[PDB]
Amino acid sequence: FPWPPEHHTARRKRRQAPGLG
Amino acid sequence: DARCLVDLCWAVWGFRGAPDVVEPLLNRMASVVVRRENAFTPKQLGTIAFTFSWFRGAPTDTVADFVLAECVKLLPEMEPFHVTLLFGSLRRMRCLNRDVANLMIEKLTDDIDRFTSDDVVGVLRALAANSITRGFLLRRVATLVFDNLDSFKPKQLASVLNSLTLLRFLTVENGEELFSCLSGSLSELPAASIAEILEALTILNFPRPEVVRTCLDLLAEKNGLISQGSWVRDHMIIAAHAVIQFQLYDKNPVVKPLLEELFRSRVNSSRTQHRVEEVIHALDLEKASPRVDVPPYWRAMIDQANREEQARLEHSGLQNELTLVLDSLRGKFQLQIQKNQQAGPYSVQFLDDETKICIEIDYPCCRTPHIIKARHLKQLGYHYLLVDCWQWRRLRSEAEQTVFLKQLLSGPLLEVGRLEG
Amino acid sequence: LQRAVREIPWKSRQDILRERERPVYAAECRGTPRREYSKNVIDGVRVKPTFNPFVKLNKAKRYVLDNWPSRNWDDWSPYRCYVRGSRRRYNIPQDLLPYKDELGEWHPPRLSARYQADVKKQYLMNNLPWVWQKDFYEGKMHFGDREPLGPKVWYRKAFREE
Amino acid sequence: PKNLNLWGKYLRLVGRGARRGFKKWQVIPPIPVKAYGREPSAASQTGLYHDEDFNYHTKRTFSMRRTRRKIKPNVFRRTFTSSLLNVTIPNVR
Amino acid sequence: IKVPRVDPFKGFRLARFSLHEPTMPWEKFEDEAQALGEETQRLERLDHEELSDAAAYDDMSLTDMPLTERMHRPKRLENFKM
Amino acid sequence: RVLKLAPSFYSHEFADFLCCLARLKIANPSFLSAFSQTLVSRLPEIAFPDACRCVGALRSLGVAQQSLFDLFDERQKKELELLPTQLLLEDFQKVLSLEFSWQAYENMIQEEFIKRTEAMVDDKDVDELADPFACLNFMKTRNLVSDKFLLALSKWCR
Amino acid sequence: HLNDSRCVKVKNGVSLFNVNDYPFPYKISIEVAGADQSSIDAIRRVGGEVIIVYRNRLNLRAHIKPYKFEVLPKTARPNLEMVHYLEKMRARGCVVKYVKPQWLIDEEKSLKTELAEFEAEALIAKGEAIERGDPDLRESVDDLQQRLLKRFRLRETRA
Amino acid sequence: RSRSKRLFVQLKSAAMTNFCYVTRKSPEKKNFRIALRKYDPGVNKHVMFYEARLPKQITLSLQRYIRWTGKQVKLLLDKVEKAWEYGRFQKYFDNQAPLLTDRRGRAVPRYK
RNA sequence: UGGGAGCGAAGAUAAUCUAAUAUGUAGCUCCGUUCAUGGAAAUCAAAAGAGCUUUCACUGAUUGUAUUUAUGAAACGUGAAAAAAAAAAAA
RNA sequence: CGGCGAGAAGGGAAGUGUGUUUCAAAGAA
RNA sequence: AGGCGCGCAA
Repeated sequence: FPWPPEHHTARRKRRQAPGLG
Repeated sequence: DARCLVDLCWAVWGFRGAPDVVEPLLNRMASVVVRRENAFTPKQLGTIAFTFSWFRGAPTDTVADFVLAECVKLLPEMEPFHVTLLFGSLRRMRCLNRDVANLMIEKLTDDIDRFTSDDVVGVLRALAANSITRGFLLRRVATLVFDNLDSFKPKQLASVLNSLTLLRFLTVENGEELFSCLSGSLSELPAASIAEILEALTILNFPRPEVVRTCLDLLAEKNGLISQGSWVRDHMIIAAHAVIQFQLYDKNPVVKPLLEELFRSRVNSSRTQHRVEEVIHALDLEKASPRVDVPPYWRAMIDQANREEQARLEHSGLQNELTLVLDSLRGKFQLQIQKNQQAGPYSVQFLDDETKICIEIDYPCCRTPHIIKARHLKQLGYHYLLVDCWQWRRLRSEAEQTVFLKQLLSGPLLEVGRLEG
Repeated sequence: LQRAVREIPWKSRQDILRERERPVYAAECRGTPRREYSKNVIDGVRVKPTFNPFVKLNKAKRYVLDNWPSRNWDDWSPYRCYVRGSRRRYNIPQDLLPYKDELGEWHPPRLSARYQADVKKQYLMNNLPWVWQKDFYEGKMHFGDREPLGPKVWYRKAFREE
Repeated sequence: PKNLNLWGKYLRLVGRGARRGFKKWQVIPPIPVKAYGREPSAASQTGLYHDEDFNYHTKRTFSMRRTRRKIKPNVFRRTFTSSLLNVTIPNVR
Repeated sequence: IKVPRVDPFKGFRLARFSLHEPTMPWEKFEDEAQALGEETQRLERLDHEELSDAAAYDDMSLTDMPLTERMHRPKRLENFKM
Repeated sequence: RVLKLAPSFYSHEFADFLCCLARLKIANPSFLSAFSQTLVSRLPEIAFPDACRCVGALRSLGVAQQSLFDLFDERQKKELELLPTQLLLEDFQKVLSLEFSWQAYENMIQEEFIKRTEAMVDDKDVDELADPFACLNFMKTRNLVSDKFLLALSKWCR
Repeated sequence: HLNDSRCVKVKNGVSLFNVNDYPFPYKISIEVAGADQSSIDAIRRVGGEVIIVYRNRLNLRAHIKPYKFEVLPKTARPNLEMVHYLEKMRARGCVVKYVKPQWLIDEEKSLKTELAEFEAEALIAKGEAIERGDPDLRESVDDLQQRLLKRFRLRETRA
Repeated sequence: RSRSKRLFVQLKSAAMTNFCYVTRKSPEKKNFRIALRKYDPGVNKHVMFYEARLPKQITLSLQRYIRWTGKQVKLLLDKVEKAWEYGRFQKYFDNQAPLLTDRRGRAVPRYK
């Protein structure tokens, strides 16, 4: 049981990447 | 200005054939395009991409990367014609990627409402070529076609029929509905159109071999004899496969030289290997068929293509999805099914030799309906089953998959004797 | 509504400040209004703090309006403002910012954030956006737009169901 | 709350009744006098004790018996030489 | 005081709080140039035509009208009296 | 792009674009039919003066759809009944100075304002006006003064 | 209106409840904080409308007593629990008014795509690829997506 | 105080639903594994159940002493950590312990 | 001085008894009460907002602490009282 | 027919997902 | 400001 889900973590990272450079 | 180099792009495209005189000019055009960033429109970007797609080398590579970068930015402002044009261009220049392809397809699905007849034909052709089976997009486009049949020329109708049949999207009733309109202009249609209709009817297994024989006659008349040299490899393979499938040997001696020249020609195709298997096996085993030999290098290349297909099957995850449920079925039928085994001179995805039962999945990549393979396996004594891709997709749960496979397996088990009537 | 609740300011500060509106008061009806005051309402959502012409003043609010120079709308200027009940007039925005002391180190602003809030309230009553915010022209990744993870027990239950 | 450098953070904003009803025996360890706000002692004012001075602490046992005890500061008697005062200063505490 | 025993909306779920990636169901399965160029040039030359009046932009041929327009525009124009 | 963006337009933007089309004499029945559907969808969120401007611009451009104009009329009546008195007066003054307008809408706002002024009785009724004497001067300019309003104003003055 | 007529004094919000599933005689449009399914059905059966506008405590205070505010506050966005409640009420059949989050918009887009092709695959398998019928009567893409999303959200309910 | 020597047996479901039944068996059959086919509401039919191996006390006085002096806080910090890792205090759809503490620092509401 | 500071009990309730209550009470020492206490947010709150400090009523004997006895002018908030911020760079 | 913007401390607090909110441990009656 | 109550029938 992984937590937080890896897909959620990757999606958050990708959403942050463009706004934060 | 920024249009002088677009006009010069078209001028160089004029030398599309024999692409040698314009090589230095292309070397300069690549630099000009690179240096004129943020100076063209989306459709001028499309024009540059189209012009440089039909060439190879360093300038084409630089234009490739440049259009690949600019397309992501300029996609929202494009129109379906130019979306399809850039899709085809990138597929030609080999710089395409999964994300960009998905973006293009989603844009087209959103822009369905603006599709013209030419856009419909082009998108269907691309989807059929790449075996891109998106149910919702295909349903919308087919609804457009079947609502505006009168708005499509017979050539466009032939192309749409071919694309949908390759996608496995039409039934016999839909094929009849389209052929009713296509019937009036068969003579007027050119060689390529007739070949496309013949391939579509072969894949559909049209219940009236009369139209198949008529299409064969028109194709033969339009392309002439083999000595004329007008036949194209795809047309020859189509005619031979149709003849072998529909058992027109008694009426197609003229196909014998066509097969001779087909086998004499070298092999470089990537998706006709299945049909080449089918014709090879029919020629070797069906004595009534035209008698032509098969070069050993033909046979070896066909075997290598089979091995590559096996590698692709192993890579695909659908195989494991079917394997799990087949293993689960052992509790009821104890079938010791195995992978990539031999059932006669064919290679089969799933085989259980104890009960002589072979199972395969009907991928869109195959241009054949596998009817010849099924008939030959029946003659050799193997019970052959093929799973329709759409019907397999329909099932959502393992229970539904188990019921579907139970229904598929019920038939042969009676013949093998593992079940009582 | 989605666009309005996300607009980013673009006009110049001077042009914005030239648009000041003096407060105008009108009483509510004797009974109840047939609807809500809809100056900045889209689809039932108030997308902006709106000055209320229909306030019912109590003793405290009336005292503030009558006595405090900061509420004397006939002598109000966006660049020179009184704070709450002050009698001193402060330069805006020069007095809202921290400054360096005789040692060259940072010092808190002459107007604290609490009084800057009163200046902001005066601006809003005068129908002016608060243009002196640090990042006025920048869009914000609003807290409500973040994707939420549901309760961890839901994921545990899904894992156990699998 | 404010005055985070001084003791009473969770008392500062709980109410008047709690502040008046606070029970000293709740505090087991000694609190520094400066942070507590305690009056300096006469001994501290006659010596140089800086942060240290008489304090109190509570004894609590598993039986829940409480007891408060006064505790004296750790002080030494030392001699200093002062140039500003031009004299040795014996026995400063 | 009295309520129906069954509340048919209990168990409502708002969104997909799933363990795995939201993969699309398709993901498991993944001469004529003269006509193309002539069509591209024919479309390009049109965008560059000077308009007589600003309202004649959409005065194009039926074949090049989007199909959905070819089906719905007559009804819209029959209902939008001028 | 305009047809794509229309559903997210504000009411004043609907009015501004229709007025720009009317000014430039850019009439195209296909585009107007497409735009009017979004306009009708967003109708319950259109202010009275903006609706007046939209109707005027459409009439100038040549739109003659009775059903569309009936929907507009119903919306106008409802907005008139919804507006409080002070904002009703403000919208009256706004409507009196529009590029394009509808004379029936002007008459409707005038009649509603007259009815509201004649309904006033006491100081609480007159308190609904920001400047009762400025309103009196406006009604003097327009020949709208009435005995009942004068009596209510005298009670308010007391 | 309810507060001012003293039909009910509002502290947190009004919730409608019906008794014995008795019918309602008047066509009305009413905004409330909550409502039982029986009340919603009775109101809508005669052409009525039940509306839910999201309001924080301050927003409800300003909505009931705007005369106490010199500057009215802007309505705030809901949290996860309130988004769940608002979408559940919309499924029940009420009109809903709140600012929808970006994550919810994106996920609704993705879910709509996925469910649309689940339906498309089912129809193709059955052999109904072509939407036969008059296009003037067929359902729209948005309406179909709404239907599929509602069914997906009602998966584990008794409907 | 019961003086029975019978052994307590917990039969866990083989469907991994965590459902259980409870019974007792004779001490003579300590090493005998009990198995039964009984209804499991998690899957809504009869499945197999198997006996499991089943491999100081924090009293009120100890809790009071810890919370008044905090000399053995780790004992209860461990329980808090276990709850946090399991999924307590997730802010939503939790009437019992939605949050670790209120804004003022109290651990409320009291749910036990 | 049932106001503020320091130290700080037992008789009484718990039907004995412990905690807790009594109570931070009594005694003792020190401030000396609106010209006073205190005080102009590195505050409180929610993703909306309030705006130093102080007094009254409600929220409410609610949420709490004590877990046999009881204690609890809680926090946010609402309606009122009073209203203030800062003459002041030298001359 | 409003344009890249007017010196806002790099520190404190807020769930530990801080993208967001708030304040400046520094001043008078 | 706040408090209590507000049919279970039609």
